[PDB]
Amino acid sequence: NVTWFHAIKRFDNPVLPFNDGVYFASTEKSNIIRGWIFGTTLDSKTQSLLIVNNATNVVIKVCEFQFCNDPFLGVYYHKWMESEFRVYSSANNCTFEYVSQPFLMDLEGKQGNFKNLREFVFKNIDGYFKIYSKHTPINLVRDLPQGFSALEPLVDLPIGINITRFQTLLALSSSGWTAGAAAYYVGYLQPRTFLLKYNENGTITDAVDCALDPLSETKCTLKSF
Amino acid sequence: TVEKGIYQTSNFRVQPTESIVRFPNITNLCPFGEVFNATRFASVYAWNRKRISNCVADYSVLYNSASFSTFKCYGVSPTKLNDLCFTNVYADSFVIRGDEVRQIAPGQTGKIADYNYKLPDDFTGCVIAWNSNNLDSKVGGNYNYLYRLFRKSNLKPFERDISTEIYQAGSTPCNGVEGFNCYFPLQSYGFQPTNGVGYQPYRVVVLSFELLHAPATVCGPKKSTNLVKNKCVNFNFNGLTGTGVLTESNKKFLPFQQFGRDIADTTDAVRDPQTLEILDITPCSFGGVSVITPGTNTSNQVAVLYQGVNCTEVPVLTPTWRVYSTGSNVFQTRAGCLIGAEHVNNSYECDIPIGAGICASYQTSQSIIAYTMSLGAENSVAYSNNSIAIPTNFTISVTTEILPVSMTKTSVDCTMYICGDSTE
Amino acid sequence: GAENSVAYSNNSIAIPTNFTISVTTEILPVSMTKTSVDCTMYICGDSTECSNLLLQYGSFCTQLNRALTGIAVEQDKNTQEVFAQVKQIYKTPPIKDFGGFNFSQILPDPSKPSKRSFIEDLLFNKVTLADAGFDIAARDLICAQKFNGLTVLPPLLTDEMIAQYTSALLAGTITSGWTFGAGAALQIPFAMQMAYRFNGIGVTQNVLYENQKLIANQFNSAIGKIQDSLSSTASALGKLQDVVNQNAQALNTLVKQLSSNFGAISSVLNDILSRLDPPEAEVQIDRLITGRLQSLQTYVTQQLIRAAEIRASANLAATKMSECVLGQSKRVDFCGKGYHLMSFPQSAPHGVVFLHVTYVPAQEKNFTTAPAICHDGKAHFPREGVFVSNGTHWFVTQRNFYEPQIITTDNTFVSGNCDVVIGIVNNTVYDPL
Amino acid sequence: LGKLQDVVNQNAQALNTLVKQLSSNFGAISSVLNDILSRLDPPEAEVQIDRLITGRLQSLQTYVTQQLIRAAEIRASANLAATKMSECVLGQSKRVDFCGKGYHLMSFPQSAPHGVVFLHVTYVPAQEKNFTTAPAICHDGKAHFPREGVFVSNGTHWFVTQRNFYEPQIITTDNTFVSGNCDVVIGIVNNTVYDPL
Amino acid sequence: LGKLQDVVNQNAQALNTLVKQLSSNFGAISSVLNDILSRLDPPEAEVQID
Ligand SMILES: *[C@@H]1O[C@H](CO)[C@@H](O[C@@H]2O[C@H](CO)[C@@H](O[C@@H]3O[C@H](CO)[C@@H](O)[C@H](O)[C@@H]3O)[C@H](O)[C@H]2NC(C)=O)[C@H](O)[C@H]1NC(C)=O
Ligand SMILES: *[C@@H]1O[C@H](CO)[C@@H](O[C@@H]2O[C@H](CO)[C@@H](O[C@H]3O[C@H](CO)[C@@H](O)[C@H](O)[C@@H]3O)[C@H](O)[C@H]2NC(C)=O)[C@H](O)[C@H]1NC(C)=O
Ligand SMILES: *[C@@H]1O[C@H](CO[C@@H]2O[C@@H](C)[C@@H](O)[C@@H](O)[C@@H]2O)[C@@H](O[C@@H]2O[C@H](CO)[C@@H](O)[C@H](O)[C@H]2NC(C)=O)[C@H](O)[C@H]1NC(C)=O
Ligand SMILES: *[C@@H]1O[C@H](CO)[C@@H](O[C@@H]2O[C@H](CO)[C@@H](O)[C@H](O)[C@H]2NC(C)=O)[C@H](O)[C@H]1NC(C)=O
Ligand SMILES: *[C@@H]1O[C@H](CO)[C@@H](O[C@@H]2O[C@H](CO)[C@@H](O)[C@H](O)[C@H]2NC(C)=O)[C@H](O)[C@H]1NC(C)=O
Ligand SMILES: *[C@@H]1O[C@H](CO)[C@@H](O[C@@H]2O[C@H](CO)[C@@H](O)[C@H](O)[C@H]2NC(C)=O)[C@H](O)[C@H]1NC(C)=O
Ligand SMILES: *[C@@H]1O[C@H](CO)[C@@H](O[C@@H]2O[C@H](CO)[C@@H](O)[C@H](O)[C@H]2NC(C)=O)[C@H](O)[C@H]1NC(C)=O
Ligand SMILES: *[C@@H]1O[C@H](CO)[C@@H](O)[C@H](O)[C@H]1NC(C)=O
Ligand SMILES: *[C@@H]1O[C@H](CO)[C@@H](O)[C@H](O)[C@H]1NC(C)=O
Ligand SMILES: *[C@@H]1O[C@H](CO)[C@@H](O)[C@H](O)[C@H]1NC(C)=O
Ligand SMILES: *[C@@H]1O[C@H](CO)[C@@H](O)[C@H](O)[C@H]1NC(C)=O
Repeated sequence: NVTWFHAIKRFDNPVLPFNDGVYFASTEKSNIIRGWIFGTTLDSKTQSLLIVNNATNVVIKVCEFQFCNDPFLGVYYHKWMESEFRVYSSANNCTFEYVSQPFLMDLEGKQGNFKNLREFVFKNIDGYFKIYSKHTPINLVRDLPQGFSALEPLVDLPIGINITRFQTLLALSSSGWTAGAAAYYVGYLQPRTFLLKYNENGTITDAVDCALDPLSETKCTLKSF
Repeated sequence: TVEKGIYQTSNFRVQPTESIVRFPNITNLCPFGEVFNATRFASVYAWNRKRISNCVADYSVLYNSASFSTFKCYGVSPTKLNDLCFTNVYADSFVIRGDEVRQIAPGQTGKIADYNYKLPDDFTGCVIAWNSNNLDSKVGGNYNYLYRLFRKSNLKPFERDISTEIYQAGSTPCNGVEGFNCYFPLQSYGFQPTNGVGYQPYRVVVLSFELLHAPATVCGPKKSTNLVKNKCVNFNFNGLTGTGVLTESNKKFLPFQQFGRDIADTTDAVRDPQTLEILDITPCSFGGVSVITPGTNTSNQVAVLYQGVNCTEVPVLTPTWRVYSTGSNVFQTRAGCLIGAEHVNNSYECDIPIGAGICASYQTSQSIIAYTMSLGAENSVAYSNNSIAIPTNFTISVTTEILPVSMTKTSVDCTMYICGDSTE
Repeated sequence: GAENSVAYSNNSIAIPTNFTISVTTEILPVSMTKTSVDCTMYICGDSTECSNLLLQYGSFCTQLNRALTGIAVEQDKNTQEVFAQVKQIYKTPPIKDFGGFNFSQILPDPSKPSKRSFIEDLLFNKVTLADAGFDIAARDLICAQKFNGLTVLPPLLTDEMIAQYTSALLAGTITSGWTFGAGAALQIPFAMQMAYRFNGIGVTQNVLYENQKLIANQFNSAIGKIQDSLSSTASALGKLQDVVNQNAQALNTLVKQLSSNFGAISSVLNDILSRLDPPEAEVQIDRLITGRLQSLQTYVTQQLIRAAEIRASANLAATKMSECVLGQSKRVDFCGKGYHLMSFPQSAPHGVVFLHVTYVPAQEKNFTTAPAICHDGKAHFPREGVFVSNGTHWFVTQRNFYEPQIITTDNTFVSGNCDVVIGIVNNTVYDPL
Repeated sequence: LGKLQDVVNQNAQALNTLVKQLSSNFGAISSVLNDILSRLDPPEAEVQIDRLITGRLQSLQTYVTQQLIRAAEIRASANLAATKMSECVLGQSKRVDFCGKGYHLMSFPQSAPHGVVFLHVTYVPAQEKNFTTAPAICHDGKAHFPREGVFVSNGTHWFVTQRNFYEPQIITTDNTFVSGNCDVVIGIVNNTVYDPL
Repeated sequence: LGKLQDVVNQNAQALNTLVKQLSSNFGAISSVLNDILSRLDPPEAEVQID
């Protein structure tokens, strides 16, 4: 089961618990939900992680920053226009800030054969926050497609704080408002044993979930595919 | 006296020619002065955890300073820290009552260990503690140091609690002002110079680094040496030490991949920290040493089989004798390097097995010869579709066959053998 | 199985009017890989502190090394016992005139670099290694286990030598019958040897001589069927494979056991030595020593038991070589199903295949039978055979191949009178004089 | 007598190693239990005594296991010896090489320390000679096959001989039996079969 | 049928011994895991359980 959130007035952007990591493959353009928040307070009380991953770079910023009830830029672009500014309410204090390479996702305006499956694995554990990522050129815009692809690590940060909740940051009055055609996926990670097939080059070509079904458990016990 | 045959003996192996060290190219010293001259150490419930990474740490000076009342390293020895390399270091500093200095150690329990500050069972690191009464104690009571005494549930290890919510052990939840069954969680210490030992404040700092689980960042001031490959040497890459031969490889290491492990959890490849290049690791050659000898009374000369190694290596050790390396009769059999025996084209019935069809025999002048054993004498039976051989005579043969039937009947007394006339 | 009621009766017999020559394959493990494990290297390689600590445990792994060395020597002994049954390397004549039998598929093939037969090459192809080359290696073993003090010793007899022994045995069998097993090889035409064999299972040799073409064709077709089966199916040699596999996994397990903490801070000994001082390092090193010594003892005990099993198999194989290949066996089902005629050996990786040739009666007919015949108040019993009747006339036939003959005084012998034998039947016994 | 000596030596070596194992510390302060008891009090002596107990118990386990394996192989050998006594001494064996090399005539047992010795008496043909041979003889359009033996010629005349010891005899209707005509046997040779009547 | 009975008996005996071996302390405070767990904290329960 993977929860599907409709990104928009109808802000389907609640504070979701961060139980043992999250999987964040999504299909949309302009990056809509560029930023993410991870903390236990998320109201400047604690140094809540605010990752950006904007079109420029992932500006990691773990600071005791205030997140308003609706911290969104409110840009009704292509309906590019702006309504207010609450993405960055105020930074009461801070703990650390890192800036990565000025990369750029494929958020740019393009639908075609939708190749913007930017599948991400945000895992927080043992005082660390890891951003394993991959980009897959899929052909279907409907719900997550069928296929296999191993996710490479992208950043590894020794933050050391405790987090018990997360949230997603939306940059996007109520009369005749066109609901944004954007959505994302939240999948949860739990402790499991996986049998991974390292091919000749060192890349995982396939995996077996040892608790999915009796056949997979047999494969795991025998150590064979 | 040794009978004719081949006998196993202590193995052989190539010893390392030299040693290698490869550490990150960093010179900045870690901010140990900052954490050891922090003007005001935080409270026990507010114990402050500073990070230390991307630096060079010289623990020798810290260990040599006598100002530290307690200096205890658990998973590591303080002398060895100068040659180890770590991923990151957490320097956690605070002030506590002297008596609690025992609750600090791993596996302990108490109000300190169950409300404010808790260590892990498997802690690996070093705890340092020194009295700071003169620094942070006043006659009137330096109540700036508090600790959490009330909490609904025990805190997890390395957990910090700052909320001032009024706990209520006896139900009746209040808030703000205290009252029935409910009181202020934080209690201030009576740190005064007049206080006796134990009650006086103590400044404590604990280093709880992790080990060998990520690209190492902070470690000791020992200079890296040059990299030499294609040779049996001792390597020390970011503290990972071992012995073997280095060589380039076509591996694909991820940007955050450093080591290549083996099925036996041994490193068969590494990444040089100074140059982001992948370097293969292989244990330099070893093997067993067999000695081929006829009857010691038949003669005293011998041959030697270094099994499992191509002989080219042997000129390029453990057996304590290198005299025979002169060679001129080294023979590279599929079973190893045979030294001291003459190879010959003639084939005879096997006398002393060597392996892979090679046998050694002591024959005429006298010398030990290695040869391909002969299975027997060739013979073409005179077969034709109208010829028969019929025996015109016979022999009555009497042969012997020996079969073991029984072995010695032995019995053991448990208590006598294990515990000779001992009641304990 | 299928229900079957035998048409049993107190005066009914079934006699085969035909036969088939069936060739069946029997695979027997003979040897196993000679693996040697070095105590000090395995428990702790190139570590002097640990070596000194292990020195306190006495002579445990001198015993372990001795046990492994004994197993390794026993493997060579097994191969020698099974295959070195012949003291002369017999070879067949260039002309393969064997009465229509032709053994090209089991005789050595000169063209190939290894003088193995076609079927021997099939057998060597079917069995495939599991981990890495033990062999066709032109360099170091190149295996994972090699990293940790484990070595593999080559067998004393090369595969080519085993093939030479097999070819010598086969040439002796097909050019001299069983004589070479009891002394000097005495040549005999192969058809005459087959006549001997037929006479050994109770059928007269005229049966062979009058069916020589058919018998040769049946034998050739059986050999062709064997080669086709070996080429097609995959699990034919499982037995041999199993042995290999078992050893492999055992070794793997042993190697993997070096990754266990055994309660120490780390499974890596170098990490313990680097991180910890000698006094405290001794505790962790002792935990590791205990664990690894236990693992190695478990390995050696398993290996001893497996070696005993393989030695039992090799003794059985040597007995089969002596009794089915070097002679004709009357023991039922010892050399295949049917009446044993001869067996041919083929060498397989770490084992031996036996091609057992057997005579199997094929087309039975029902006849009325009597234990004796009454002629003139005398009871006649067959000298060698049985009395049958198609329904109106009585004949004497050999009991393994219907060949009716007139009942004469030469066919039978007289004993007593008619009054004592139960089931006797009157009939005339013809006197040739 | 290498086999009996080998079993004796193996047993002696196992016992010697078991006794030697009593000199090992196994990590204790000393290998002498009395010294540990006299040098330390119970609470600290217990750890050293436990080390020694573990080591000695492991030694006993190893000795008993190898003893069981040796007993298994010795039982296999004794079963083989009993079968040899039953089949080679109490009778005549047609099993090839089971009671010596050659055709087995008889066997005699002798007792040896911890084992048995069989003196196998066998018959081995000695001096072979060549002969032209035929599967059958054609006499009057009838094929004659030897009742027991083989037809052999020395160049001009054909005889029938027992096929294990050269003893030529005239081919007669008592030496042979008839089966069919001469058109089907391959290698049949024309010669005269002598009728004694 | 003693030869058969022996086999049966031996197996039973072995199994019995195995089961009986669960009543040995082996130097621990007690032979019951639950007692050790319910009486001691992880640091010492680990030694006894080992
Ligand atoms: C053994 O048997 C006889 C020995 O005499 C030989 O075979 C037969 O030899 C006779 C000649 O003596 C053949 O008869 C001839 O036939 C031709 C053609 O019909 C005819 O023109 C001649 O006048 C003469 O009658 C006979 O065909 C031949 N075969 C048979 C079956 O009788 C020979 O030495 C040996 N043959 C065999 C089958 O063992
Ligand atoms: C079958 O082989 C027999 C050998 O076991 C053989 O008996 C041997 O016969 C020779 C020849 O008579 C004897 O040799 C004697 O005579 C020669 C010639 O004068 C001397 O050079 C010898 O020294 C000896 O005096 C052997 O002594 C005798 N062996 C035995 C054990 O008695 C038979 O003769 C052979 N049978 C046939 C038919 O050839
Ligand atoms: C031979 O057996 C038949 C019985 O019939 C079959 O016998 C076997 C050959 C086999 O085919 C079985 O499955 C059958 O039971 C005896 O009697 C014959 O029976 C059949 C009918 O069952 C009948 O038609 C025949 O006439 C019977 N007689 C024959 C075949 O001769 C028969 O008696 C047995 N032969 C002799 C010589 O006794
Ligand atoms: C011996 O038997 C083999 C196989 O039964 C025969 O070999 C075949 O020979 C033909 C040509 O004669 C080839 O085309 C086939 O490819 C061969 N196949 C095999 C499996 O050998 C051989 O001819 C026989 N020899 C005699 C003399 O009959
Ligand atoms: C049983 O066998 C006899 C002899 O083989 C058979 O009798 C012969 O039958 C054939 C034709 O069927 C005749 O040409 C012969 O002359 C007969 N010989 C005698 C001596 O009579 C008899 O027919 C057989 N019985 C059955 C039921 O087949
Ligand atoms: C074989 O068995 C049959 C029965 O199946 C016996 O048949 C008997 O035959 C005699 C005359 O031949 C009759 O008087 C009996 O009544 C028959 N018995 C039955 C039960 O029908 C036959 O006698 C037996 N023959 C032998 C030799 O035992
Ligand atoms: C087999 O032959 C004998 C003798 O020819 C038969 O016995 C005769 O039987 C008849 C009729 O019962 C008697 O009258 C004779 O006195 C008997 N003579 C003798 C010498 O016993 C016998 O019956 C025959 N068997 C069968 C089955 O018919
Ligand atoms: C080691 O030196 C190289 C070049 O001299 C440099 O690129 C590298 O950054 C240095 N190591 C570290 C950890 O910076
Ligand atoms: C504190 O500072 C003094 C001088 O500024 C220095 O000598 C001392 O080593 C420092 N304490 C540390 C490094 O623990
Ligand atoms: C070995 O030779 C010596 C001669 O120096 C001799 O005394 C001894 O008996 C011989 N031993 C054997 C086993 O041949
Ligand atoms: C074997 O003979 C060849 C010549 O055919 C010779 O070169 C070689 O040296 C001989 N073998 C040895 C060991 O000398």
